[PDB]
Formats: sequence, C-alpha cells, structure tokens
Amino acid sequence: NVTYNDIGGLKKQLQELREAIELPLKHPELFEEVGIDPPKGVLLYGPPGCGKTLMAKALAHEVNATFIRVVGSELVRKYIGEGARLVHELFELAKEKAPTIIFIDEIDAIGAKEREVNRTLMQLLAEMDGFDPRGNVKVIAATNRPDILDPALLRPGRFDRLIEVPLPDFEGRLEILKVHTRRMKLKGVDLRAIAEMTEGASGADLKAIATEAGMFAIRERRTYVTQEDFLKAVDKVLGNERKLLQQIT
Ligand SMILES: Nc1ncnc2c1ncn2[C@@H]1O[C@H](COP(=O)(O)OP(=O)(O)O)[C@@H](O)[C@H]1O
Repeated sequence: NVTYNDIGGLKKQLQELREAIELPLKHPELFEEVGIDPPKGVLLYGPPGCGKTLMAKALAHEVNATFIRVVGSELVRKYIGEGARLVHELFELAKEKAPTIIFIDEIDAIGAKEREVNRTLMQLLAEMDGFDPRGNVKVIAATNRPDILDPALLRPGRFDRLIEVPLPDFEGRLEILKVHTRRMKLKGVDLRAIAEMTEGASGADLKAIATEAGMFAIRERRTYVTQEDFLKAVDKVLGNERKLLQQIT
C-alpha cells in the first residue's frame, strides 16, 4: 500500500502529476470552465528505480482507484494480433473496474519508431482516442528511453504531460533515506553522510542500503542500527562487488 508519504525527493514531480490528474478528477467541474481538457496519459521518464511506479501507485491510492499495471515487454507477443488484443482487454478491464489508473511500464517496448508491435501501438492510441476525458480512466506510462518514442504517442489527447523522474540529487537521497529508515531505530547514524557517499544511486539502491543495514545489525545481533552498518550497506549495494555480479548475471 502506497501513499505520498512513502515517496522522497520528488516534491515538484508529484505536484505536477497531481496537477495533471488528481486535480482535474476531483474538480473536473472547473476545468471545462476554463477550456482545458484534463490529460489522458502522463508520461514519466528517467532511470530505473527512481519512483515512477511509486508516484503512479500513490496517485491511485489517493484518488481511490483501481491500479492496473502492465509491463511493455509482455505486450510483445510471438503470435499475430495478440499484442493488440491484450491492450484492448486491458482497457475494457480498466473500465470494468473504474475508476482506474492504468500504468504501462516500459512503454518503449511498444512505442518505438516487428511491424506487428506497431499494430499493438496503434491499438493503444486507438484506445486513448475514444476514451474521452472528464474522464474516469487515466493512463500513466513510464520509460527509461524516452527519446525513442513515436511522437504520435505524445500528441494532445495522448501522452501530453511529460515529467522527468531523475536520479535523486543530494537532498533527494537524504529524503529517500529518511523514508526507508523511519521505522528503524538507529543511534550512530548521520544520513547526510550516507546521502553524500551515494551519488548516482537510485531510490531503489537507497532502500536496499537501508535494508542491508538493518540485516547487518541483525547478523551482529543488535536491536538498533548504526553508522557502521550503513557504511557497509553502502559498500555492499554500490561498488564493484555487486557491480561484477551484474556483469556476471
Ligand atoms: N523517490 C522515491 N522515494 C522513496 N522510495 C523510492 C523512490 N524511488 C524508488 N524508491 C524505492 O525503490 C523501489 C522501486 O521504485 P519504483 O517507483 O518501482 O521505480 P521505477 O522508477 O523503476 O518505477 C520502490 O519500492 C521504492 O521503495
């Protein structure tokens, strides 16, 4: 279960997403009053593990909506017409369960400029065309490779708003570290230091660092968590050791 309080370092990105969906949904009345149709799709982009799915999930909680997630790669099918059918069913289901947030991760797998997948693409855009705003089912897509995308994905009525979800900067990381260490008791711990030593980390790495910290404490049998635990969790999660593994698997 996810809420805005489970998210760190993305204050303006959240506001933007909220302004694009939460705001209209609540007071749609008041948008037509100004001549602006509420967006149908929002595209989130940036490197992996930095909060894109989190924002979409938490947004879904806050508007009390069904949250349906599909990974783009799985809409690529060996057999003809299947990719398109799935997208069709996806949208039917999302109506069945309205209101809903559809979250299509790795939308690049389908929205790249073999030709079957373009069929699959046409279907989705077809689906957005025809949904009609004001507006009960909303789509959120995510990619780490945005520059790839067919611009027909981005025309108005389709993935209008773009929001970059970056690697966390120094303060972001601090915020994120707090989110995932809020429910531990630490004593020796300076998190500014941890934030300083993790340049380039993602939100996920940082969660992993807090997680590896607490278990390090456990394996050395204490009940609290200390700076040393974090210094080695930082060294475990980041750094060659897990690096080579990745090059290895
Ligand atoms: N901005 C963030 N704030 C708090 N936790 C985060 C953040 N970004 C990533 N995480 C942690 O990493 C995990 C993956 O985040 P997710 O939103 O799935 O990343 P992606 O951008 O790959 O969709 C989440 O479960 C979350 O706990």
